Amino acid sequence: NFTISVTTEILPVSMTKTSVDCTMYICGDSTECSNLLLQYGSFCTQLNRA
Amino acid sequence: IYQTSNFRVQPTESIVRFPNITNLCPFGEVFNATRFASVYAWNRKRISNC
Ligand SMILES: *[C@@H]1O[C@H](CO)[C@@H](O)[C@H](O)[C@H]1NC(C)=O
Ligand SMILES: *[C@@H]1O[C@H](CO)[C@@H](O)[C@H](O)[C@H]1NC(C)=O
Ligand SMILES: *[C@@H]1O[C@H](CO)[C@@H](O)[C@H](O)[C@H]1NC(C)=O
Repeated sequence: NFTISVTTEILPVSMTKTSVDCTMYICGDSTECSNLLLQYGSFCTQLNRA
Repeated sequence: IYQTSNFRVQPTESIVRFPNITNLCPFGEVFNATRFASVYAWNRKRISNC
């Protein structure tokens, strides 16, 4: 004799696709710190692109 | 699709507010004073609400 036992198999597909502004997070929309941040490297593009 | 920049909306005027008092702080006479406290016993002066 046999049987059927349907079972659940759960698989993640998509973690919540987050996006973080490069300079809004780091600088609170100011004038001197924005220039100081751009004085750093191309991290605004790097992090946002990743 | 390309996220170019942020959208930080500029302010439209300025607002300043303060304690609604007109008292002055007794500073000038302290420097003018010939009478003066000691150093091994320096004086304290709780200036407030002015
Ligand atoms: C086999 O198992 C099922 C499960 O309940 C049952 O309904 C059926 O009668 C069984 N077959 C026999 C021949 O006993
Ligand atoms: C606060 O200041 C305003 C403007 O000087 C005045 O009209 C008002 O009466 C003041 N109120 C208090 C509680 O000091
Ligand atoms: C008293 O002190 C104030 C504040 O330091 C100064 O502006 C003023 O010139 C002083 N007065 C005299 C006579 O030195």
